Amino acid sequence: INFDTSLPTSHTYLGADMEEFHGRTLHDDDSCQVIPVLPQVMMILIPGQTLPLQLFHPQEVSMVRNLIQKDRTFAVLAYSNVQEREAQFGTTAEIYAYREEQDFGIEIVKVKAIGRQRFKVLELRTQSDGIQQAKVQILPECVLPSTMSAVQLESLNKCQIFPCSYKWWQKYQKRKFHCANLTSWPRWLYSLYDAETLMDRIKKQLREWDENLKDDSLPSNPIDFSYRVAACLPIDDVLRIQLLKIGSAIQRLRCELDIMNKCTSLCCKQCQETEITTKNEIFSLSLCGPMAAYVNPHGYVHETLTVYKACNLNLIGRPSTEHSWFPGYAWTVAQCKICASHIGWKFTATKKDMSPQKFWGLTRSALLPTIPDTEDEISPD
Amino acid sequence: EFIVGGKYKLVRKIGSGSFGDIYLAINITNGEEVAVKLESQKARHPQLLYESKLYKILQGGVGIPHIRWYGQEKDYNVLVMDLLGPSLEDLFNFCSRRFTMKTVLMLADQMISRIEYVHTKNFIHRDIKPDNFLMGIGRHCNKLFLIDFGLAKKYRDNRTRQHIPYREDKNLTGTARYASINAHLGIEQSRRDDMESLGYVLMYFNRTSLPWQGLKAATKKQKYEKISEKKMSTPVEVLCKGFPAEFAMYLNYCRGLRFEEAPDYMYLRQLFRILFRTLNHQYDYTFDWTMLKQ
Amino acid sequence: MSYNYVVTAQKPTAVNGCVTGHFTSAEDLNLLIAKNTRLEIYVVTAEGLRPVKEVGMYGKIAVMELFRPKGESKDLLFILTAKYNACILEYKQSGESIDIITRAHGNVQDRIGRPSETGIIGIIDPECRMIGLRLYDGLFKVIPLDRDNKELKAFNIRLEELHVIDVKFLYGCQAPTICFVYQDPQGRHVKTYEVSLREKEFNKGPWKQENVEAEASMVIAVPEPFGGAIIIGQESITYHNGDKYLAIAPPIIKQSTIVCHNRVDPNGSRYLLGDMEGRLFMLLLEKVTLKDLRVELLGETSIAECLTYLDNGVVFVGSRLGDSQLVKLNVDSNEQGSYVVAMETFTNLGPIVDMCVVDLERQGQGQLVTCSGAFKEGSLRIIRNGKLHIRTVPLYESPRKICYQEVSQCFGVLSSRIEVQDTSGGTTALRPSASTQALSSSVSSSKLFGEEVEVHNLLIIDQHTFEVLHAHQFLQNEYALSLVSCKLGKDPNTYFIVGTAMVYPEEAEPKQGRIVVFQYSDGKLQTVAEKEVKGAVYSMVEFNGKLLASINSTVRLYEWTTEKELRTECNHYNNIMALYLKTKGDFILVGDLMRSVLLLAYKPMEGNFEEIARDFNPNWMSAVEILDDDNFLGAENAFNLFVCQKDSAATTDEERQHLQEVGLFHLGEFVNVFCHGSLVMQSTPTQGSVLFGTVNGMIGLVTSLSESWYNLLLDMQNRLNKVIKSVGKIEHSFWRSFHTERKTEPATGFIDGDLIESFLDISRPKMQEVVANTADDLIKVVEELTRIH
Ligand SMILES: Nc1cccc2c1CN([C@H]1CCC(=O)NC1=O)C2=O
Ligand SMILES: [Zn+2]
Repeated sequence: INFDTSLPTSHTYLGADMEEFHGRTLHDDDSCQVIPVLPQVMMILIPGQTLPLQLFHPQEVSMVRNLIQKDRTFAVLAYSNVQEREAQFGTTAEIYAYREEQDFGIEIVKVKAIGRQRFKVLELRTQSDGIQQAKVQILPECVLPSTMSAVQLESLNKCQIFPCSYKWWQKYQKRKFHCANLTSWPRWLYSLYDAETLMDRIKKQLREWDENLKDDSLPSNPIDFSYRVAACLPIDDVLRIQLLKIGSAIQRLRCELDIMNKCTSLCCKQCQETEITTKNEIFSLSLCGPMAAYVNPHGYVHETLTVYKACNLNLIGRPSTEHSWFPGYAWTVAQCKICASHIGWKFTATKKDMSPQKFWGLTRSALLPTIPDTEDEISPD
Repeated sequence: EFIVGGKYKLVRKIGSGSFGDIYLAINITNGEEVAVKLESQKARHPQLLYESKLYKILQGGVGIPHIRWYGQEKDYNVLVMDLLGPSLEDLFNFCSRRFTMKTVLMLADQMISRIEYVHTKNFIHRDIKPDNFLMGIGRHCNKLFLIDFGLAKKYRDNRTRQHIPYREDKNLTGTARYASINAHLGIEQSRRDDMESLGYVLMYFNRTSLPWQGLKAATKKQKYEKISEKKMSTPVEVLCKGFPAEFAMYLNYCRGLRFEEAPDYMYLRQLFRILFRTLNHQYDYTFDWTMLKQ
Repeated sequence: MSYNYVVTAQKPTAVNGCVTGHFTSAEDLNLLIAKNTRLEIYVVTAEGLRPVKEVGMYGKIAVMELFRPKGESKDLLFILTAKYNACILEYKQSGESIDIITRAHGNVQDRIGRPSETGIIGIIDPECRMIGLRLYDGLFKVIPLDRDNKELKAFNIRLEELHVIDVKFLYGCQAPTICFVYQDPQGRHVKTYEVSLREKEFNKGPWKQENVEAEASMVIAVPEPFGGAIIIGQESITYHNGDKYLAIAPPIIKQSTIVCHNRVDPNGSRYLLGDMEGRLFMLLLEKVTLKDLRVELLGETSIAECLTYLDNGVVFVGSRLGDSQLVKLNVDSNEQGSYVVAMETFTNLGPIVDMCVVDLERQGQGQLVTCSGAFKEGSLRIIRNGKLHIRTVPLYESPRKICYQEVSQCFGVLSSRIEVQDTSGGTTALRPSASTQALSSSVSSSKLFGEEVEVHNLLIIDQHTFEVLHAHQFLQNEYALSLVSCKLGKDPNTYFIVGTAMVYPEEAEPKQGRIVVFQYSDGKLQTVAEKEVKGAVYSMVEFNGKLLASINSTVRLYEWTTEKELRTECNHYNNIMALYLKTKGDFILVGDLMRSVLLLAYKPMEGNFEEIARDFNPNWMSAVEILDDDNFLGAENAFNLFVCQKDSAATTDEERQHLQEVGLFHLGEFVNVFCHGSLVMQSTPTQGSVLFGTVNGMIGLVTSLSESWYNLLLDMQNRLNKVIKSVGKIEHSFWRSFHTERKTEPATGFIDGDLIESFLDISRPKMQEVVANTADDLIKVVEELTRIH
């Protein structure tokens, strides 16, 4: 527990410092926009999430040069069916850093993008160049007032500002939700739909993963907090699409808490029954949380979840430090013992003084969140 | 530049064969290192499709490498498989052409088991030589693999267990150095011949060389007439002189087998296991090469 | 696509404000009462109150203040609505004709702004130089009071203190000065600012920022000769005039938070204080300088929202939770103690938390029985058509749910009471109440400080006498949520079924709950069966001889066995928490607190549930009802009503599993309950009748119309709006527009029955103006529409 959590976020394996942009582009809510799609991007991007890319193909390089001159925004499709390139939703990605390199006589472009706005796909058109454009509708972010705003007594308005955290939360609930007695429901029900309470319940689980304090690292805005947590939850694509479809931060935070409590096991997606790890082994080796997207030397993007222990995995080959996403650690390819599907990599320290000495980086695309005992899957809110 | 199976990029040549070459390749999606056997379509000596089929039948055995993909890329047939460590000939060279009785005996145990498995799957290997026995990598570094199934032949029907007919007038298959006496006489190869070849491999690690090794002749047809006659003029007791009796017991047993007769693998493993115990050795996986790396 | 008609059956009864002054005449003492959208004007007489005028506004009254500027013969009235409509009103009478003329008006909402935590604060300067408003955090809105500000133009001053608790304008200041309590990381402080109208900013206040009590909530500006300000907290009452600081910590005020006040004497010698529990105190100031502060407990009143001293010891108590009162104080007559005597009581049905329609007497005409009030104010109210005739049954605790059981000739009422923790280990009640005063009582069998504990109960109340025959107490930490009266399976018996939740402060989501089946027969309550479930039973419905219960996000169907036990038939795991449950035939309406609406159908041939359609538009939803097979009525955030519709005929499967929003309306009330029924005697232009009960004690009615009737009444509305004089010059369309802070849409699929009905009250020349395509032909239409309630 001494690595330097600021290291993976820097993406130092990408080389020399990239050119940075300060400007920002946001489209009006509910507006219709035509945005280009990067052909080989397969990730489901969450607003506020960092996406590194290495573009090799001349058509991809050209498209990015054009974006860097215009709004710097591309569409990242949330694929329902990846094979037939089907998508109903997606997220805009704004390039904030770039670097053009002439590696081996070929123009290569490295990019760092960030998720900005959620959208509904209205139409997809592939042009005569092979590069496709998405006719999109910008999905608004629903901000609700306190559930008590329409049910508060004017005489108790001067009691709404408030000065052993459990005793504090008990008083928070009694005072904030006092006027719940004018309604059909108790204070404890309103708490289950209260942003601050829901965020404090999430923080308690995030502290279980990282020893960094809420004070600085975690945002105060429910929208940003909810998106920051959504980005680092190791769930399958069908669940992530449902999570992306949520417009209210309350519903997003509730839905996250439910996933965090229900899904305790992580199995191999190909096997569905082979257990790889549990939520108890999840830990943050990055400021972003336990999981972030990294790009490999050939431009393959992996959302890599860091865990202390993993089982049912075979190690292929010997360790390597080449293009390591966690500087100071060497990687060894890890496959499932049953189906031999690539699950991730084992990371082993190069120096004896380093802690942890070993951990596993599992690629989200290979995992399947599992409910213990015998039941199906459901994401409430 | 050269990508096979959509994800394996060729790094460098790491070997050769009758078919073509063996390359180190890297899975561009995750960094995984693999071996890629490349064979020209319209090659003089094709074996890759046959090997790919034979690896399907042999899959599941320990010491049998895993096949990732078989297919075509450009004007080549491609076999993508497990990257394995060095061969016994590479390790013999590394150890200055000298192995201790402890290494030879630990190896012998795994080599009988490797041939035995191929035999349970109704095949004879027909090319038993130090070069076809490779140690694994990483987790598999003390596990020996028998590879190169291009000369492998079915010796019996899977259901009926009917053995192949007895033929003579067969040209020799495999390397002449470790070939059985009967394979030299043109007699058809069976289980006994793989076992007898293994005895030569062990004697070759024991004595730096074999009695018929330094026999030169202009043509390959003349090169074999000497090896064959030297093998036949050399009694097992002369070849195995100064070595434990078990090595002569092994070769005499194999040469005593009938054409269709199954070797008693337990008996042959036991000869070496009882010797290993008697010499006060442990199966600690400390081979000669393990030590040179310490 | 729906065509609905919404009309008030009973106007709001809850009081949110009251002021005294000289509004009707410079010689008359008035009592002005705000009842949400209603404003009542009274003349204070020696006998009591003389009703003078009652007006309705196209808005929810947030601020109501009287003021007498320079040159004015009598007081004017400032009103700010919840939709930010500001106005200055004048009373004018000529002979018999009375009119509330509009002097100035305008909308004061900002295009940017976080509506404040402490809500809207509206203060008027003692010299009538300006109106100060705190609508949004980090800003103070100023409306200069001039004759040339008929549009009510305003500017904002930046306020560095982001968390303002309370603010008042001080007396005896050369420049307008605000005094306020705020909170920052260090704690609570009192600060002053001068207000420059020229500079449109704040200047250094007359006296320094003083560090006050952690729970300081109330600021009282003392008039001359005292001056300065009184600051009230949970333990202390402090005085601040700059250099002068006088503090008192009376133990008498420690029991409950003081949440309202009123000045008695014009020089600020005496003040009335009211706490959250109905205690009435007198704050006295001994006198150029203030010698000392004193508190005196006068006695008990209804939980006061607002207090107003009238004259001759008479005080009007404005209540939101219970009945309003006129109380006589006997402050003097020093041989007898200080005591409060109630002279008059004024019916308040609010909050209506639940209700049911019962045909008790006439066997044709329906009666409404509500769960009204909260805490000691809790009661049952029996509402019938005579004006509306209301009977009151005090419970002295909170009624929560109600259902009638014809067979046993009684009502089942879920109630709750607060008990305080003991030194001996246990809990003590605060007063006797319905659940501690039943003629027979029972307790559930248990398993395994001064803090408030909520105890839940099932009351059996005789339908004739309204006596509490039996009270059944639930387990410690058990919260009773849902109540049903029904027959199940092949069982001839009628049962009372209670759905509960186990609530512990450490657990956020309930992991335990019970479904308790009771039988009230031969004048005795017995527990027939009990099923323990792995969650909170939020809702239950008798579903075709079976019991449909919602356990958290699950919808479970139980069968009643011959062994008199509940047997799980099927489950349906929902994407949402099944808060609201409604059934019509084999159709089920599942909703949540966030307006997630789901439609399910029981498939008897498969023995499971199938989703028909859904609609997820995040907003707070307070109630839902099935109008018919295709229409769903709901109550949602910022006092709106909505209608959702299905289309079982649609060619595409995306369309037929989509619910269309067909009606939107700003009601101005918060609905807790929707109830199918009528209060009128059972070729009509209306179809159906859904009654609803609100937080303010308002009772409304929703009915469906034909396209022809809707189109006629809609045109009639636009015509009526051109002729009717709106108090404060508020547009009806603006008022009725669907409202949230993020969006404002015009009302659709709803006719304002209150507006249509007001055609009967307009003059004959005005009636003729409306019917200019015959006025008597329209009177017939409108009189036919009045007959539905
Ligand atoms: N060296 C090489 C060659 C081809 C593909 C790949 C690599 C390295 N790697 C990953 C391995 C884990 C890591 O931490 N960083 C990476 O970049 C690949 O996916
Ligand atoms: Zn697997």
